[PDB]
Formats: sequence, C-alpha cells, structure tokens
Amino acid sequence: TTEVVMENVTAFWEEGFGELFEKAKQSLLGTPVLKDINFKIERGQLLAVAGSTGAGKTSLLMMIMGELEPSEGKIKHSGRISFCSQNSWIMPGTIKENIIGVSYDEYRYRSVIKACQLEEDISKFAEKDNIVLGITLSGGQRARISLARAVYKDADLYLLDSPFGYLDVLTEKEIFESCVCKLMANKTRILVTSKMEHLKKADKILILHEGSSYFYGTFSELQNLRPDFSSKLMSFDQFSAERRNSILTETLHRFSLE
Ligand SMILES: Nc1ncnc2c1ncn2[C@@H]1O[C@H](COP(=O)(O)OP(=O)(O)OP(=O)(O)O)[C@@H](O)[C@H]1O
Ligand SMILES: [Mg+2]
Repeated sequence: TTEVVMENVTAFWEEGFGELFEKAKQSLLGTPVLKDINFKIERGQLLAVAGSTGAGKTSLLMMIMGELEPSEGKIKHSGRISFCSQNSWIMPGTIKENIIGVSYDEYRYRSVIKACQLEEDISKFAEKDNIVLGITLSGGQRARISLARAVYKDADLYLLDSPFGYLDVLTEKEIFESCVCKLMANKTRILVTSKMEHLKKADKILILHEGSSYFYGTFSELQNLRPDFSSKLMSFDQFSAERRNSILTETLHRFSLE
C-alpha cells in the first residue's frame, strides 16, 4: 500500500506559459486549478473526492501522476499507480486482454469480472470474453471494462476518476460495494465520486469547489461543518451519477464559502 500526502498545494495549468514569456525576454499570479490543498491517507485507506464541475478533481489526480507540478506546497507518494481515466478506452483485442497486463492470475481475473458485473455481459457473446473489439460496446460496458483493467493491475495506489459516470444507480451501488469496498478493501485508493453514500464509507473526504478545499475530514465532520450543504443533499443519491454532477455543482454554488 502507499501513503499519500499533499501539504499546502497550489498549482496553475498556465505556469509554463509564464515561464516561456519570461525566457523569451531574458511565481505566476492567476486562477489556480488547485489552491491550498491538504490531505493525508494511510496505506489501505479510501479518500473520496467530490466537487463541482471544473473544480480540479481530475487535475488533482494529474498532479499525483507527475503531470502537473505544484507552484507551492509538497506532494508525497511512492510506488506503482493504476489510473482509471474519466473517459473509458478500449484497445484492439479481446475483452480479456483489455483487462489483463503481462501476467495472468485466473482467480484474480474471475473476481474482477464478477465484481465489475461483466459476467452477464460476457455470457451473451458467442465467443464470451474472447470476443474481439467488429461489434461495439455501450458506454456502460466500456467503463466497466476500463475499471476492471485498473483494478486488476497490481498497484500501490488506485486513482479512480468517476468510474460510475455512465452507470445506473443500482449497478453503481453493487460495483461500489463489491469492487471498491470488498475486492479492494486493503488497497490505497482515491475515488472521484458524486454519491453521498460513498463519502460515508470513505476514511477521508475532500470536496473541491473552484480549486479550493470546500471541505476536508470525515463524514461526521462534514455534517456539522457544512450543515446546510449536508442537509440539502442528505433525494440526491437516487439520481444517476450523471445527474448528481449538475445537482452537486448547483449545491456548491448555493452554499459556497464567503
Ligand atoms: N490533463 C489536463 N491537462 C491540462 N489541463 C487540464 C487537464 N485536465 C483538466 N484540465 C483543465 O483543468 C481545469 C480544472 O478542471 P478539472 O478537469 O480538473 O475539473 P474536474 O473537477 O475534474 O471537473 P469534471 O467534474 O468536470 O470532471 C479545467 O480548465 C480543465 O480544462
Ligand atoms: Mg467528475
């Protein structure tokens, strides 16, 4: 498992532009994508990250993967990362080879396809998981294949960027319980999600809004620290993940800080 820490992190996607402008002539001010971000999770813990559209959630994951350097603060992490990107993707080849890396573990594979609900899908194909991607998959199928790929990989830190985005409420719930909570029980993970139930199960919660930490702490803390926000969303969780994003974004603007 990895430990993960951000201490006072501020970052600007535009920083490079400023550096080139100064180079051509021989710290940047602007709109930070992330501002004064703090969190720590221990080995094996889950951090749920939520927030409004454009808040920096994906950008936060990108900093952990070394794609964006902090202009201020420190990030500490080590080890192997598995990343489930916000848009799904599929490489030419079988369903099974979309899921598995260099090595194959029969049992691990079966338990991944089971927890991501891919069994019923696969059983409707003449060639099962050996069907070649010819035929095209739904957005829901693709996203579940992409999550199985990320979770199958043996890693130290799993970064799951809205993997329930295109799923219904029921499928989202079973997969969250079987995969994220059971199958990955002992793994360090960061899940971008809009479900209040998910934040209730997390070890830590980070809510972002306009780049800033709207909230960091536990679920109990959230209910008292942001009591009107909490009250308005706690029936939000019966809406689709797709739909909960617009509502959550409205709700953060509604109870935005000072
Ligand atoms: N990989 C990237 N490289 C550079 N800029 C990025 C990258 N990903 C997102 N951005 C930009 O960073 C800013 C913050 O948005 P980001 O995508 O981090 O928000 P988000 O909270 O993930 O939103 P959504 O909820 O809409 O997925 C946006 O202007 C976006 O265009
Ligand atoms: Mg999102």
